[PDB]
Amino acid sequence: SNSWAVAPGKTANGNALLLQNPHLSWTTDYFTYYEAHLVTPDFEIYGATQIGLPVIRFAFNQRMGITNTVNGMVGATNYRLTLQDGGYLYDGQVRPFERRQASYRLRQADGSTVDKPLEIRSSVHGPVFERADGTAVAVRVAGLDRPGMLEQYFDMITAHSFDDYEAAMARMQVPTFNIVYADREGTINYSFNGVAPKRAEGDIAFWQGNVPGDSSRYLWTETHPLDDLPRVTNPPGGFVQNSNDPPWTPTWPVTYCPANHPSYLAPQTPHSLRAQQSVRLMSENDDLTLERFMALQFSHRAVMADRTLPDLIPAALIDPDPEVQAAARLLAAWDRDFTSDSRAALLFEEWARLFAGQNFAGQAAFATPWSLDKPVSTPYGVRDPKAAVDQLRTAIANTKRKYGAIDRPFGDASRMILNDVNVPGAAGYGNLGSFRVFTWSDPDENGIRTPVHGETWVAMIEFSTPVRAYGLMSYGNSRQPGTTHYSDQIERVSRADFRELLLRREQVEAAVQERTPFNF
Amino acid sequence: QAPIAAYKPRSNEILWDGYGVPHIYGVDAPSAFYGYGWAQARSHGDNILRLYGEARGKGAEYWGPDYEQTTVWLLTNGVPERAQQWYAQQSPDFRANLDAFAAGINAYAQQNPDDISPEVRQVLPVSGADVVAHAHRLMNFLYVASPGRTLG
Ligand SMILES: CC(=O)OCC1=C(C(=O)O)N2C(=O)[C@@H](NC(=O)CCCC(=O)O)[C@H]2SC1
Repeated sequence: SNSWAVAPGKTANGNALLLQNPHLSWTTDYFTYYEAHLVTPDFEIYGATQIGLPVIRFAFNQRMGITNTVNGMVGATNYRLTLQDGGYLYDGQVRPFERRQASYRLRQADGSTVDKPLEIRSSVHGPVFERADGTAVAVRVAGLDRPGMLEQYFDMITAHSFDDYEAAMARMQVPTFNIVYADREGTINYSFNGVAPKRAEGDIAFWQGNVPGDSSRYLWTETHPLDDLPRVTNPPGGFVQNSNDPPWTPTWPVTYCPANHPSYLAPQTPHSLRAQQSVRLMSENDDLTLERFMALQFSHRAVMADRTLPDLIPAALIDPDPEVQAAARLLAAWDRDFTSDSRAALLFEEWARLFAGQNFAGQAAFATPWSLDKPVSTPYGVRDPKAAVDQLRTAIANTKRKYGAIDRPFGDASRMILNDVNVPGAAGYGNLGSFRVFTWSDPDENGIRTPVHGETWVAMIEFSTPVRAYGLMSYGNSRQPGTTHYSDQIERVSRADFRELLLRREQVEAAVQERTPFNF
Repeated sequence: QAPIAAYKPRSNEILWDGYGVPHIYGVDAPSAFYGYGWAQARSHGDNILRLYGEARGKGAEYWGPDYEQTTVWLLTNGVPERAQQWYAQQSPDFRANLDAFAAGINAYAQQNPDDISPEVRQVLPVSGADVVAHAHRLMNFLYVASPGRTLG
């Protein structure tokens, strides 16, 4: 997921700019985004939200707008219990479990329902589960007493001022997510939001693993106030951003650093290449227009190449295998951009899979390790060119095996297919540096692959008066069997031909294709 | 200087555009949530009802074995019951909105039974609590505390 907010001073016209760019599975039902527009005499809200939710999580209007990305807030703890004498050892004593016998119905193949027993055991920590390996684990989830999640979002997005907005967020009712803001007044903000338990010891890594469940030492009971969490407002840099990367580079120059917050809030791992492209695309550009802003969103740079090809290519050329040499020349001639016509792209990915692991996040193969001091230009180079070439030797086999040649056009193997619409693909894996994302699936018997995760709801808004906005939903606004609105946008996505979002009554009336009156 | 004059809707209606994007207009808050509920039912009704169904902790009851794991996960963490609590703890204003949303979903299914997959018809009718439950499941037991990290 990506997110950008631009201060008026960084723009040409002086109105704030906002990017909504959440990344989620294209098939998982509860992850499907829906686009809508609500209007009453007292408020207005345009935007996308997960199906089933009565509020718009990614919203905007004539006054303000927000967006969301994943920050992973560790709002829960998995304690390892020490079973003993029918109970569990705690603070030196064998304490008993809270046992509740419940039940539920299981539908049978013939349609009838069988009744099934279900015992619910609890420790002072919380519900207890048993893993396949036999380990007894108790899970303690924070914020179980925050019934106002939906209303917080509702007040947040209908806020008349940044102050009211912050007042809403302060209720600490939304358990997670990074949230970005921008309004017609000119204020932009970034927020590492969520409900985090107060702890006196242990880094985030410690709390993400099995914490000892035999001592009141690790039994937290309180949570942090909004003021204890990393936040940025109207920074000197003129913008804020987050691409699922740790909150240590929300803007450039930064306004704080890891040492200013407890070590259990966020990780301190190397920022992804896509996240690096994020900071670069914003800080390196000034006097932005909405048009230019959208253009930057389409970036599909193979940053991983820029970091490794200079060291790989030469070494691969001295290898006796003439095919390895040809592969080296193919890669070296590539403009390092994931375009439909790239004959080198596929081969490059296959190499990266081996050089940096299947998720492309591996670091052990770079010559220069990542550093928070050079956040957008590290890691760099190949540590073992010799080994790296063997990996390339293998990639050549893997590429031919998967696509039928080492030089097959990216957009010939990468397609976006919905219903009967089949169009060429572009952009790709975010971890290789592509800002616009399309996590291509494995290829079928014929080397054809499609997006499994990636771009979904994409909008860019300029808070002018009246506001101007464009957007697109990769998988349409409906998934009901037989709808004409499932694959009728994918064609425009393939060309980055965005729809102008309609908020004004006149506009809406001009494009209406169906009126549905109703009474409540 | 000042935001353009807000529109004052003088009647309830959804104006759909060429891409299936609903523009809900309500004379008041509850009306708008009802329209929203109706719109979402029209566009994703099947999956919404299925998800709401699981949120009640009845996935295994309604659709069998392939939903039993989730059922157990949500029951042991008492999500469906906490959902009833959270629903009751809502403010009177917002609870009215939530109720309207569920009513909208119900209304659409009532006027268009043919657009509802047989298998999820048993979920109807839905309630504000169902809306709350699903949200609670999504936020706390999918995003924050996933069954994966607790089980392996
Ligand atoms: C296992 C567990 O607890 O993780 C669950 C989980 C998954 C996952 O891997 O299932 N994620 C995705 O697919 C990513 N979502 C985003 O980047 C969008 C964030 C913003 C939004 O969704 O509005 C993260 S969000 C949480």
